[PDB]
Amino acid sequence: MQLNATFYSGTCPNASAIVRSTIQQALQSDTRIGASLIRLHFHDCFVNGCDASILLDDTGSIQSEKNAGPNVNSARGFNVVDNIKTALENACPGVVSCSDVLALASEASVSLAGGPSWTVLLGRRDSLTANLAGANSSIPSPIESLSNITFKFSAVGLNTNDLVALSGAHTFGRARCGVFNNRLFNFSGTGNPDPTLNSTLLSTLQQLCPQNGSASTITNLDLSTPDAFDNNYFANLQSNDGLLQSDQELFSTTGSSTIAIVTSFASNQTLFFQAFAQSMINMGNISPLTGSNGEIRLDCKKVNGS
Ligand code: HEM
Ligand SMILES: [Ca+2]
Ligand SMILES: [Ca+2]
Repeated sequence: MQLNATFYSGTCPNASAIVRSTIQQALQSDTRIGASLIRLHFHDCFVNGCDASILLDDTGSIQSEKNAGPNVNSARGFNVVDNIKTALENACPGVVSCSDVLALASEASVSLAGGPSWTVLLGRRDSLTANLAGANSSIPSPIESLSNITFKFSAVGLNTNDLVALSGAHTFGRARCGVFNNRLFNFSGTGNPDPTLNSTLLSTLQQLCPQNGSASTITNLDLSTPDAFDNNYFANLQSNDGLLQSDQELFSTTGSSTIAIVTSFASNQTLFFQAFAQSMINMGNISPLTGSNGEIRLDCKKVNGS
């Protein structure tokens, strides 16, 4: 059973519209929501495939993924996912799955943010279980080596091209102090700050994230255009303005093939969009539940019958 773009064509003709419409409203009170929703789709596909398992909440038997290191005090926008699901539920009762919902939301979010559009493949069914442990070992960390990070991407089915391109989703969105302050004062026990981090920026961050201050203070992943989906994320890397250690590693790791891909995207926005749109379909195609597998949740937070 293969995913396709006209799967809900006869049952929910305007699904793409409803999703877009809802998000564009949420974007009225939260410019950040665009980047938050796409990340959820990211975290969903890297664990047990794109099955919307990340949306399930804790119950006696379900150990919610929302608690894995990557998600706890980080993942957000679940309330909006429900608003999207509700709209879809009024217009199209029991039709659209939460898995497809996150896939559709990702496209709409990038789109409204000024980014590319792409034919979204639908037909995913919702899982009946979550995977907390797998979320802790399958999702890459910003302090992991470019090597370690590449590996985890191979494990789900994405290559180096998919890596650099999908890393551009950091062109907008936020990140807390705790996920990068390691580069601000004593980087890897050397007594000094990460040398691949621009000097001007470093200072601004040492103030934003003092050694004893809150680890949950946030800043923009892209100091250039915090909410616009453009190719600046890569321009930033060239100036050593990459926020996350994983970000800069894509460009400042001498002798890596990722360097040409980065300079390519920072040089031509069309290429980046094409590659990105491409790598987004690819990630959406990971281990999906189809046919008689999984179900179509009426409420994304729990399994039906619960
Ligand atoms: C290659 C490895 C990656 C690493 C190490 C990584 C790491 C992170 C971290 C640590 C944050 C900040 C979370 C926080 O501070 O609470 C973040 C935010 C974000 N990431 Fe990634 N990320 C990666 C790949 C991706 C991919 C593939 C996408 C999507 C296609 C993505 C989309 C986002 C977005 C849009 C945000 C902002 C979310 C928000 O502002 O709420 N990330 N990422
Ligand atoms: Ca998942
Ligand atoms: Ca941007």
